[PDB]
Amino acid sequence: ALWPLPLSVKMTPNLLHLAPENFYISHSPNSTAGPSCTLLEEAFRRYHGYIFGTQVQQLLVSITLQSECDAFPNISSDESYTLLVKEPVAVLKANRVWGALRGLETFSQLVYQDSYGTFTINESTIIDSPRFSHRGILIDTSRHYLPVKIILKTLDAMAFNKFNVLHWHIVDDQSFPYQSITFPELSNKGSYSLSHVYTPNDVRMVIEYARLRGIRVLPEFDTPGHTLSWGKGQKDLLTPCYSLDSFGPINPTLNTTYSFLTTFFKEISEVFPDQFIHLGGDEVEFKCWESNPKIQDFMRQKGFGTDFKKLESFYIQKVLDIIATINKGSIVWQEVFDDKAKLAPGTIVEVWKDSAYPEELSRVTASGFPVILSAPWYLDLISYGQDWRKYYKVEPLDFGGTQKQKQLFIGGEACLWGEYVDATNLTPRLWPRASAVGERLWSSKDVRDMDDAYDRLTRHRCRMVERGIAAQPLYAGYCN
Amino acid sequence: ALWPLPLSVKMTPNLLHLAPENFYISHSPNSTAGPSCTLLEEAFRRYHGYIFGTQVQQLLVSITLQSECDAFPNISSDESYTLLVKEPVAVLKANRVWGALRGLETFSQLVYQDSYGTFTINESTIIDSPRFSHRGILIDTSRHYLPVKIILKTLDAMAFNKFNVLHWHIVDDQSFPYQSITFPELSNKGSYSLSHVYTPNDVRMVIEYARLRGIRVLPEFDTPGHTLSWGKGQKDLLTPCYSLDSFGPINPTLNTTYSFLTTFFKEISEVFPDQFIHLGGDEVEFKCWESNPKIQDFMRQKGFGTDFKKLESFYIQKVLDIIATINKGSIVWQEVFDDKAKLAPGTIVEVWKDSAYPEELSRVTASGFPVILSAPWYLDLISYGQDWRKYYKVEPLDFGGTQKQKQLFIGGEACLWGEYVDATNLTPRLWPRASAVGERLWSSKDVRDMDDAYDRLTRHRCRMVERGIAAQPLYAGYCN
Ligand SMILES: *[C@@H]1O[C@H](CO)[C@@H](O[C@@H]2O[C@H](CO)[C@@H](O)[C@H](O)[C@H]2NC(C)=O)[C@H](O)[C@H]1NC(C)=O
Ligand SMILES: *[C@@H]1O[C@H](CO)[C@@H](O[C@@H]2O[C@H](CO)[C@@H](O)[C@H](O)[C@H]2NC(C)=O)[C@H](O)[C@H]1NC(C)=O
Ligand SMILES: CC(=O)N[C@H]1NC[C@H](CO)[C@H](O)[C@@H]1O
Ligand SMILES: CC(=O)N[C@H]1NC[C@H](CO)[C@H](O)[C@@H]1O
Repeated sequence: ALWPLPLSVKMTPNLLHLAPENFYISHSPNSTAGPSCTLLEEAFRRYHGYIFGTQVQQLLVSITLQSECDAFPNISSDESYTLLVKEPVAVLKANRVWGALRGLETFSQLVYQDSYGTFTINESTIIDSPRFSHRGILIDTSRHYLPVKIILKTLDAMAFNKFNVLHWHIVDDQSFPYQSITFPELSNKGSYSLSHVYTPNDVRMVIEYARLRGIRVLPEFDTPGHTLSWGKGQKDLLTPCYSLDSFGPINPTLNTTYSFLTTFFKEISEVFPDQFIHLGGDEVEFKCWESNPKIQDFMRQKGFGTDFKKLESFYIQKVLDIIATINKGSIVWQEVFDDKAKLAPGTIVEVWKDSAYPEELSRVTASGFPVILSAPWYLDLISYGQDWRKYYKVEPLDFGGTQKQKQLFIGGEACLWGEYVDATNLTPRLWPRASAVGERLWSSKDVRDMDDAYDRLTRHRCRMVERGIAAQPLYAGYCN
Repeated sequence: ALWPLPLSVKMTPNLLHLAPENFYISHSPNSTAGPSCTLLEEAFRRYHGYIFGTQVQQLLVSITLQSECDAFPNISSDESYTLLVKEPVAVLKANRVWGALRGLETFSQLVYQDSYGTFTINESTIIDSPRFSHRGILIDTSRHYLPVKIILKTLDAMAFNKFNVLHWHIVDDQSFPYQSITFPELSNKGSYSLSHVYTPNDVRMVIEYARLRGIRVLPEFDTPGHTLSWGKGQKDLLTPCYSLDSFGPINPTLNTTYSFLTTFFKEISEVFPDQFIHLGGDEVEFKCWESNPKIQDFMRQKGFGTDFKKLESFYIQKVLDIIATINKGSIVWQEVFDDKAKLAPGTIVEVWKDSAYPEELSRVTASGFPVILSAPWYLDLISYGQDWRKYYKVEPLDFGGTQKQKQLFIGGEACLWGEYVDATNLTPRLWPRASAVGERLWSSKDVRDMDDAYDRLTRHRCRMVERGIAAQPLYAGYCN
């Protein structure tokens, strides 16, 4: 009942037992980590609880290289491990802490209770490492505020599924819950209410809780579109519309805009330790810019004519430069690439439009840019039946291109946009549909047997329910 | 913020206040009901909690006719009431207890807290009665078992929405959780497990909890198809298949079948006090009957040829006769009608197939039968976005027919089939999508303004959340 299915699993028929109050998870004497390693100590304790809730007496955890116990994970973090289940001492070996975390999850999925309640595990050898290094979940806390507790629950479910990136789409048009220290008015005026806000301490808590599970927190502060809430607190930032709505995208002709964004993103570079910041750039509406006389004047001032993609490009290039100056990397939705913005090498492009996405993947990678796929995994787009199968059947590298282009494909994300999602329905909608994407992103390309996937996923889903994650059914049946 | 919108609402600008520990709901001196009326006493207490959780000091409740306080509701129950909100004593007047229950819900929807927390209500006069008398929710406890507590929660949400029928699709192919007293093996062998069973006391609890809210419990024991679980405990009931699956529909050639069904339905007539029993009759598969030599012999014995609709008709007519003999009424899915079964006058037909349903409604009613519509309200068939609007826009009487035929349309049901639904996701999936159907079935035909519906429904949904029903969002926003 392994999910995702490990790269290599070899088992024997020899059954071994475990005794809950005489089973300890501890550091191997040769490990680079010890009791000082909070991340491993906390993992040992919570996995002991998950496991239980001829005798294998102990699980020894050996970290081989500098452990990275006090660091934040990044795109290059080594999540490989091996697990040797035998008596009297099983061994989990990993280059780094990140792999040991993954291996503790796998170990917990191997232990089961027989018909008489006896805790049991098969002698086995597992070798495992992920197919892709970027394995994300997008949550949207603007369309609806999500209490910190459900973000923490989502992070727990992510760990059970070996997801390693929380793409936090923190702000958008409808609300601005991010409490900024340098700009207090953004949240004071842009939040749904003063109790629908993420304080600096809420953000640190999420980041740290994520870190303890090997999960990166990727912040998205989408501009120049998707910024209506920003205008409440930052005066003169948005373009006033002459006519359809009242305010449009951020005004890219003003120096106060770039001055504001410089101070703002500098704060973000300090709050969020991840190497990458997602700058957004999706669905920018030009009508408001088109209808504005001052923008029209700016357009002719540098020969952009009536091509507002050049103005969007001009804007996004200035933001990308601000990010590079503060030594962070940038991620961008595909529109930025499609509208001909000049992107510096290393800029990641997230391909989200479902129309000819394989052809988009070829173009991005042929231009030399790293790419992330979310297009066929828009989990907010619900439908009747077993749609997990359609997410599962995606083979992300089925696009035209050389091996060099295929090496630029670094992973993907399951996206849960928030228009129709809040605390009442997030979890059942997310899980186990996102588990399908999790396996496609972790396991080998040839892991695609549908019957076996259904068998393992129904049990994995029951395991999620047992651990307090209200994952919905795949089909008729029951748990226990 | 009324939902469903009452027939007639007239308000003044005069605001009146309420004091939580000096506001009592009590029986008017002329009422036919008093302290002995458990149904009203319990309603007074729970509505006091819902309300609070120049002064109107008291809400007097006057029942005009024999109250029916100790009875079960039926299709003809009078749910009309008037509500006069004034100082110092507001008055709720109703012919029967059923209307007072509806009026207590409406009264609770009129009370609100101003910006300073002051409990407030407008002086007003409401006259109200339902457009249709059958307003149902179908739950499916076979595809997944539902704990009694979530059935009780569903009944609470039903009351908030003025639904009055719980269509309990209790058994089906996948499991038989109904614990039968006369046939203990049905559940012992057919349930998912022994802890996934509705005991006689569970069933009484549901029925009584429903009664206290003016809700009828309509049991469905679907035959001859949808009976795989029945065969585990009742040997020789199902037809053995020669070849696609193992067992097919109930065997209608054996006297042991009708003997079993006679004893079985007699027990059902005693357990479920509602006048109607839903006999099902949907999706009967003939291949198994076609492949069976003994059935083939029976087919030629009375000249049915190769027309298995005649065998289905023969079977269903014998069951309908068993129900009539025990003095209950029958409800049947449309297939029974479409396949030319001879139905006695009074048999209700439930139109569920989405293909040309208006033409089905004309045929059924032209044949003189009462009809219930569920076709466009299959809430298990989820999709992206505001699908509440499509359920809301249905005008059920838009079919061809005379006024006599239109008087045979007695109501409808929102159906939540269970293939993909259990305790983890039932409530958010059900509510507030079912609220759309609730208004269409309660309120006037001309109540269709979409903007006003969205305004009242987002607030009604927030009210459901406040009362512990985890109803999902309609769109971006927040509650409180
Ligand atoms: C883990 O160990 C068990 C017990 O040996 C394996 O189970 C059985 O396999 C044997 C022979 O392969 C059969 O004779 C038994 O009927 C199986 N079950 C029982 C009750 O012992 C199981 O296959 C092992 N897991 C794997 C995948 O290697
Ligand atoms: C219930 O009473 C209130 C208070 O009188 C009504 O509210 C206002 O309507 C008056 C005139 O119609 C306006 O001057 C106010 O601006 C409104 N609000 C406030 C703050 O008083 C309300 O309309 C009444 N409800 C209905 C539908 O009759
Ligand atoms: C990058 C992106 O996806 N932008 C938007 N596109 C549609 C989504 C709903 O499916 C959300 O509205 C989201 O904000
Ligand atoms: C009357 C009826 O609806 N029969 C079936 N039809 C399809 C449903 C799923 O949408 C359920 O399987 C249900 O049992």
